[PDB]
Amino acid sequence: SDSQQSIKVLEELFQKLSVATADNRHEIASEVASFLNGNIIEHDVPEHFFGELAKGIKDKKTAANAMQAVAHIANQSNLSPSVEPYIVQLVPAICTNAGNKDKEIQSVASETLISIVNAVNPVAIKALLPHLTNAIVETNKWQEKIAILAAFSAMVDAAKDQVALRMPELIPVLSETMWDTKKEVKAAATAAMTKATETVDNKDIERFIPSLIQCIADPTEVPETVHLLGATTFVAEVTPATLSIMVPLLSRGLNERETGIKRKSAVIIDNMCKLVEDPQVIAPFLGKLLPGLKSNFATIADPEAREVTLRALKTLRRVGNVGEDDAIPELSHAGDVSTTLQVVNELLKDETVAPRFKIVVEYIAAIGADLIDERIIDQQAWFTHITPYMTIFLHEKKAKDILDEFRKRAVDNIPVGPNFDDEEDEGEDLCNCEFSLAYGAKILLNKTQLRLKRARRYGICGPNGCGKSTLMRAIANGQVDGFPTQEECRTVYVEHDIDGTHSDTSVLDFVFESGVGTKEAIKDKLIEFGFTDEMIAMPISALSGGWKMKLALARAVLRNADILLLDEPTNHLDTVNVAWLVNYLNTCGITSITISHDSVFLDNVCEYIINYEGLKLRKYKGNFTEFVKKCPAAKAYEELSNTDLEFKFPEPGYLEGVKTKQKAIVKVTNMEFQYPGTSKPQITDINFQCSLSSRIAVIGPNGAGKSTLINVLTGELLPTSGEVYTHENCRIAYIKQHAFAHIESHLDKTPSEYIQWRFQTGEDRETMDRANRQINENDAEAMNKIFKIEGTPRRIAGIHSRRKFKNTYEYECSFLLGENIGMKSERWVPMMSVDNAWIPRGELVESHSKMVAEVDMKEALASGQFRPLTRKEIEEHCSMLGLDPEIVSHSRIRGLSGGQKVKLVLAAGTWQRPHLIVLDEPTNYLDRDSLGALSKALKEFEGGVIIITHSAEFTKNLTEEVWAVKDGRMTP
Amino acid sequence: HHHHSDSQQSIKVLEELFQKLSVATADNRHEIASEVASFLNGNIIEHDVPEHFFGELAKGIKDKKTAANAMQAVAHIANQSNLSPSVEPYIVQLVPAICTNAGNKDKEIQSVASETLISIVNAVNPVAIKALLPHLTNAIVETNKWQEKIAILAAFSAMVDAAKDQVALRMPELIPVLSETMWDTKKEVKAAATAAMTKATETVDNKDIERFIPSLIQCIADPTEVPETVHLLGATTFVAEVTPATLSIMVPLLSRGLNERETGIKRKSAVIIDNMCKLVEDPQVIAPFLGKLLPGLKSNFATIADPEAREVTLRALKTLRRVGNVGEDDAIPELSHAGDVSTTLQVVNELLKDETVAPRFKIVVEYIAAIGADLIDERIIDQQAWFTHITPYMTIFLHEKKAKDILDEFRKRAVDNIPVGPNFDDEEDEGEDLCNCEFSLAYGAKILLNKTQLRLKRARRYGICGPNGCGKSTLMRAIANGQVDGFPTQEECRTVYVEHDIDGTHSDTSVLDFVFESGVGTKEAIKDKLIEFGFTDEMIAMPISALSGGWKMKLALARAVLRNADILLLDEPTNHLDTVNVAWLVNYLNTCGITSITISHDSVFLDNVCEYIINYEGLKLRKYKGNFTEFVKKCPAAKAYEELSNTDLEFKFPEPGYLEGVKTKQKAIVKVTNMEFQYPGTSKPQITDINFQCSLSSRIAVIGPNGAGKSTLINVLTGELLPTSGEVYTHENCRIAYIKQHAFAHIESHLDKTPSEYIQWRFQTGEDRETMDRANRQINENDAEAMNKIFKIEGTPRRIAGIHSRRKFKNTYEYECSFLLGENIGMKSERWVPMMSVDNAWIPRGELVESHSKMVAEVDMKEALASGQFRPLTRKEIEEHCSMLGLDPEIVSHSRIRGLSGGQKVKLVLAAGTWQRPHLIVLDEPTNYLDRDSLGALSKALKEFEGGVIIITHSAEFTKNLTEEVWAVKDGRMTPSGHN
Ligand SMILES: Nc1ncnc2c1ncn2[C@@H]1O[C@H](COP(=O)(O)OP(=O)(O)O)[C@@H](O)[C@H]1O
Ligand SMILES: Nc1ncnc2c1ncn2[C@@H]1O[C@H](COP(=O)(O)OP(=O)(O)O)[C@@H](O)[C@H]1O
Repeated sequence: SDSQQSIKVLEELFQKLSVATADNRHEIASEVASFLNGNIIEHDVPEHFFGELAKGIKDKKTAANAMQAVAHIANQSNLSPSVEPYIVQLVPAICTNAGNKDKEIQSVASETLISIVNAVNPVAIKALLPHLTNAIVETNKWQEKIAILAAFSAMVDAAKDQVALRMPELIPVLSETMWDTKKEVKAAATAAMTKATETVDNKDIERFIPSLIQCIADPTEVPETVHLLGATTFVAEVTPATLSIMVPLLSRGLNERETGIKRKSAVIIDNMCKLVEDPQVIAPFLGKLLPGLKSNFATIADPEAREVTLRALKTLRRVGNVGEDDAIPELSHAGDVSTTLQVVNELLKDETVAPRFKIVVEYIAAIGADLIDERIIDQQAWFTHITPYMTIFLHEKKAKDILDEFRKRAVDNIPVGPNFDDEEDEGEDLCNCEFSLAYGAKILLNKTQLRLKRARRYGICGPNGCGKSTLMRAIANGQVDGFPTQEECRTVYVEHDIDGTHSDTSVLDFVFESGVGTKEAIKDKLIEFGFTDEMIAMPISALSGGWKMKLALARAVLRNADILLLDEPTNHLDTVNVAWLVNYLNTCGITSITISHDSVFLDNVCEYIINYEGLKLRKYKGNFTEFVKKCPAAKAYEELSNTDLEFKFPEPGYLEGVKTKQKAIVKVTNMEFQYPGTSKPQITDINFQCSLSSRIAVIGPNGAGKSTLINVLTGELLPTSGEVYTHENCRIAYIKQHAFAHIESHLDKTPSEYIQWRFQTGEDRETMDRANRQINENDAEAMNKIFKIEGTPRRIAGIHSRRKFKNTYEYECSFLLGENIGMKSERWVPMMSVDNAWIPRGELVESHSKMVAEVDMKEALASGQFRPLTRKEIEEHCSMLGLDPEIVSHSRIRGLSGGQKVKLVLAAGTWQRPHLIVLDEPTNYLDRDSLGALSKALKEFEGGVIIITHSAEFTKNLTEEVWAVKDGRMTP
Repeated sequence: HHHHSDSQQSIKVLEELFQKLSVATADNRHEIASEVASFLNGNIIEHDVPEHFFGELAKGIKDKKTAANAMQAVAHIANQSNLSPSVEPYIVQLVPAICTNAGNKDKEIQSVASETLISIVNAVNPVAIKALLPHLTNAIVETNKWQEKIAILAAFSAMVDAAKDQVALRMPELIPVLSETMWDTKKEVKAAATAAMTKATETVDNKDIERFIPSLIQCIADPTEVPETVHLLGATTFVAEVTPATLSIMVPLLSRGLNERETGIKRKSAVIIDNMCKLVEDPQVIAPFLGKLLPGLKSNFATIADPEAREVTLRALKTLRRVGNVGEDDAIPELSHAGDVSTTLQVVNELLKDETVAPRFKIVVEYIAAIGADLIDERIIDQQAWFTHITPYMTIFLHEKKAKDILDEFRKRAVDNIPVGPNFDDEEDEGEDLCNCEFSLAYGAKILLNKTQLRLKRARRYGICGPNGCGKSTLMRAIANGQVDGFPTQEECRTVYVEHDIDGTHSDTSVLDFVFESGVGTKEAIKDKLIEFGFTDEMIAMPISALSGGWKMKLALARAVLRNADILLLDEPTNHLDTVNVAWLVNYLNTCGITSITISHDSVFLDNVCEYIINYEGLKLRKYKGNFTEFVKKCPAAKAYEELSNTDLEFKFPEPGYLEGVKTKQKAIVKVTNMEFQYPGTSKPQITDINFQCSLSSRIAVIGPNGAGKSTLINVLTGELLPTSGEVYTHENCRIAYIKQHAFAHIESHLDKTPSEYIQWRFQTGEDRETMDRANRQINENDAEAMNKIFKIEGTPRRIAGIHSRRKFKNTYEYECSFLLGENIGMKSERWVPMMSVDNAWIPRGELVESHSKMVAEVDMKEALASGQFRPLTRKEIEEHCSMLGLDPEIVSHSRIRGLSGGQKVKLVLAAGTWQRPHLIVLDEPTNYLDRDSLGALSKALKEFEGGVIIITHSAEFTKNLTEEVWAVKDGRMTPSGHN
């Protein structure tokens, strides 16, 4: 009913929109946008509305209006998941409009495509990309190609990790476009190409990227570029993105004319492909290299070029895991949309999914498929991204039971990759053993192998109690079958030496007694290690944790060690000393084997990881983080990374005048909201109060009145009438699932930089200005927006102060008055203080976000409410939410679990220590596990709480007050 | 003069070596080229040049029969680590002829020429670019042979890597040349030109336009893409300062954009021009480009009807006039010619007017003029910097004293031509103004500042700088107490002089009550902030007398927040703060969102915090955009702020590493007996019957005029030349450091690196690349099919499969190699079969380095680790080592070498050279490139060096009371004299 009311409101607004002019177009699009993205319909979609919107887009007369509405609907912080799939479905029609002969329609279309690319869940890339690639390949309108190429570029910044995996399919498309006959298209294709390459993220070839781009544009530079690439010694993994940029150059290298080049190409091919850890990766590229190699291993005289070629060929076959007769293995279809769709259709066979929800099912499949390519398999991650789409037509419990099953089956398709290859790696082995290990009749390792390379740094991992320390002890004592003797390979178990030196003994005589050389030779090295004469002569009993470690490593050098064995080396060590230890290990030139619960340490030191898997040792090239990507079961160990527990929200900020948690800090009276254009208000005669003790639950089915009440409460919509009292400095944290899904656009940052990103302007960009298109950042000219004040045209000269205006802010603005408008003597003259005026935040942010921010910054400081974004403060804050300091300041979000991302997002949401936390349907995307932790945190929250939900089970023992909207009204 | 015997012997040796050279075949070519190179680059001639030799070389390069041989000699002579300034200008003088050969029909001659140009580019003093570049630009523009163009283009590319800073300043001249070349009909030339262009853009020192570089280059190739390309850059937010490199790439595009038909393109062009150019800080930077922007903008303003496009066009025109300092009637400001070679050339010729400079030295004067012109362009003005670069060329035809006296006058006169340069502008930057004052400052009747101005922006960070004692602290105190005329009252602009507050709190008062007694809010409110800040409940309740230095600083800032401070004032805030607390302060100041003014002797702290530098100049305050490092670029005099006392110039060399079996400083660690060296092809050995010893107490002076014998003796002593006969004993682990002027000048190729990175670069392979293998080309990095070098051992052709160990051999090293035996060499069945250990053989280092450097470095590395002599390149040790040589730790790991003064660069190079803690230091003519101040410090450091010292000098003055042992070569013989 209140839901059926929504359908009507959408009709009135759409009726006004179709009539809209270039003058009022943005005003109504905004209304449609703010209303459509809220909780307005109960388990269904405004089918008729989307139908009219679709139709309107295809008609000249309304193309601009309909599309401009989409751009507003598809803003960066408020696109509702209940709407998202229906917006993406319009991209095709919109691409066509990007090729229209009419300038206005063509421009709005181009604009709308960028808006959509920046608004969708980045993980849903597989539902959007095909529309853009299909379009640019099949169109003959050059302006359309340029608009789609621009949308490709915007996507690189919006979903970098997701795009990276699509590179092998995207690069050839951009390459082909670079050869378009239209010069403008050539120019645009080259630019998008340069943009797309930002996803390679490979230090080894980075500096040659512009040289590869040029080659795509002109083959004649291939020899020149091959000659230019020969020396690149690869270190970092060779990803799909690396190949889509390398192979085409090489392929043309092989089929070159001169023997030298053919040879060079092979070297590069060889050198690069051996670094391909997964066969599925090189699979789609094999066909562009193998033939060129076979043709060469049988057409070039010189026995040098041949040997090279063969080596490459052999590498390709090994790495490619090719089969007999040069047959490329059958690619896995775990990440194919076609596959995940079959799984979801199958799981929905006994559910009657109406026609209008089919598009959603496809979206779900698309998201599921992408999560598989990104190897995101934990339960919370899936609930975070797909559940919200499913409740569009299914009930939460059914959706969740079905979802959990969908992920289990989708995950099982993930192919089991092979193991490292003991043969190839570089260098004289320090040891190469086949052995078993038993500790007190207990088998720790059976018929396993251990090969260590000189100057290489290794880390040993495994489930707690698997025998990590015992193996190390074994290596230290030479109790591994086949291990070299101490004379052949000197091992030093750092800090684990036992002796009988008196606590009186001097540091000098302590080392001397070890029979490691003369006292002169000892002082020499100790000094070189940072020791002073005073320390060398002092009693060992006085050395600190840092100096004992340094002392031990100094002894290692004098002992001429070949392998340094360390066990929890960062224990009792402060940050400067850990940093010192990291630097020393990376530069001492000696092999080291480490066991540490500090993943950050392991990442900074290890080049390889030796993991316990059953009673076998399995090698993995890379640090701990790389290790985890290749071995999921590692995320369940006892490393600093895997540590996850429950959380607590911060204490709200101090408020003067509030002595009792029952005093109202927010009180609204006779409040009413009515969209301009609607027949009657969505909510009226509203009255309510909030306090630090509030425990309110906004219950009921989605509808016009319930959502609008929410939108006025959270600051999105400005009440059309009524009084709003807000205690100075009162802050509200609005928690939506949008932030939880969209954090996937920031996997490249540390939790800390993410929090800095969200509060860049001083306010939460995720929730502030949800009613505005905030895509305006490159608007040098959009700053010339004209404001109409007292009947005169004006431009903003400055913004000086701020003050509360109901449920938002107003800003004092100084102006420039427009004179002789339209004439050759037009000018904008600065006005006097007297003519300054207060202008609502909503009318300023789109064109002057920077000035608004500078002003918000001042007011925050002037009122003592500003919290600095220091690493220390962020770490402290994140600790309360269950995140570890080292991981927050040094680890990339990419390595966090769904649950950890939940903590990070809650931390980011509560960073300003709000007095009122408003949660928007938290059970819609959080599993029982996360719901539990959140429940406790909300019970203990020292500030007010307002939970919007349908789940009564979640509200019991948590809330006590109830808000329910009936016929545009309600009573607390 | 007086005829110099050993010196005349050198002329004779070169003649014999040239005779052998002109006869060499592609087989033995490299062997004698190497001989000519190692000899020519030594101290062989006393104040003159082997004139006839250079004439023969030039005549040989122009002759088909001998072009290959002669150019290959030039190639070996121009190696990356041993090209002598005595020869350098005569080598560059041969470039035009070498270019012509790069376009020769003959396959061999053309190839050798191409290779030689690269060698020369990589061998010259980067600072002498203006002497080499013109040869290359002129050659590529007048030649019609396409292979010659490809070779020169390759040379420009190598230039970018060998002298990046110097090339960046040359971009406005280079880019147009590369662009024309891209329009060459020949398809291989267009590709090569485009590649060179792509390489040149690397001189753009920022990322503002990275994603558009390939588009801009493509645009130059196809100007019809200008309109669309202009549409693409519209979205560029220029942040970094606009330099000559950025302008050279942007202006041609914008200039065409302005002349385009569509009003939309004329408008977009203006917008980009406006945004980019208001980031120009020196009008001389944009002056040569104004003529390509002003007329178009003027024409567009008169032609366009649309008011928006008109306003945009007019706005860009006003920015151009402001930033370009354009005068009346839109006159482009007079171009300073301070950096023109013709300007510095006129200066030196005038200073040399009473000196008779022979025709054969004309090329050197011109070379000296080029170098000076570049020092000025790079704003390198200190005395030591000029002595490092120029003195060595001057002593080719002048005595050291006369050279140094003229050189110092040359520098002063040249530097004096550097233009004034208007102050810097804050207005268009981002901030509301906290203040804007016109004032004077007097302290006890002493004038600190006279009629100057001070404008501070809200939320902006400033650093105050100026010579010691100029008044920085008084100004700050003045600001805090509102004693600067027109400064806002406390109510309008609250300032907090961090940690300089005075009150009467008991040492008993708790932290909470301390803050509370200041009347800054209730106790509840205060507790809320302190906790938010990081204070625990325990600390909030404890006595203030209990806080550490770090928490007092943190408390002080917290109190500033409770007082709602608009401006924070900090005076030497890093004092009494460990690195963790200093890092915390930096972070806080950068994120507190409040304006801050800092005074600090730690330029590194200023670089991490400041956005602007307010500098005391005379009795005026001058503002500069950027942090300290950027400040020093616009104000080079600022590199002498911690100079005032003679003590900051001193340094000490490290203690040589421990050696077993050496219990006295007289114990010989190096002993040579019956030693002789004779170049193959000469009529008689250069030195013979040589005997000598070196110990940790050696204090030797290798005296005498330059010559064949003296130079060869040194070349054997330092390891470059393997003795032809005689015995050499070297104590195990004995290390020698050879300090040559070459390293001091060539560091200008690493201005981008921090001192720490520079040192890591020099010892990347565990050995010093500046002095090791000076007799080898060693420029083989992309040596992949040259590792397929065939070694003839025991009459059988072999390839190296691996190198396994090292052992001492005379004055160098031998390496145990395993081989691949060649079978059916030539046939289709040819193969390289690995041999057994029994066939391994010891091969001298000199024969392996050019083709197997990586493998050799891996062996040297293992021997260093096994002998326990290895020194890890950790930040801590590198800092500890550089501090001994008088360099600050913070500067060594965080500051770019570009910001160091000439005297500081000297400490750094000395630091690099003695990094491995040698037992002997051999200095090659130190007085030739060091000024009085550096010499004094060096003399003291040598006197205290706990290892041996060997000084190759002509100065009896510098050795008096330093050395007592004497080595003087006479007729190929030398017997040590003096005492120890
Ligand atoms: N149109 C919609 N699109 C997406 N989710 C919706 C929609 N309508 C309701 N939901 C979600 O339905 C969830 C509750 O489902 P459930 O309790 O099973 O059904 P009901 O609320 O009718 O008892 C809530 O989390 C709510 O967010
Ligand atoms: N041919 C040369 N080229 C460059 N420098 C030279 C040459 N010959 C000598 N010098 C330099 O001359 C410098 C000063 O010598 P000086 O003392 O003036 O003359 P002399 O040593 O003959 O008494 C020495 O540092 C020496 O390195």
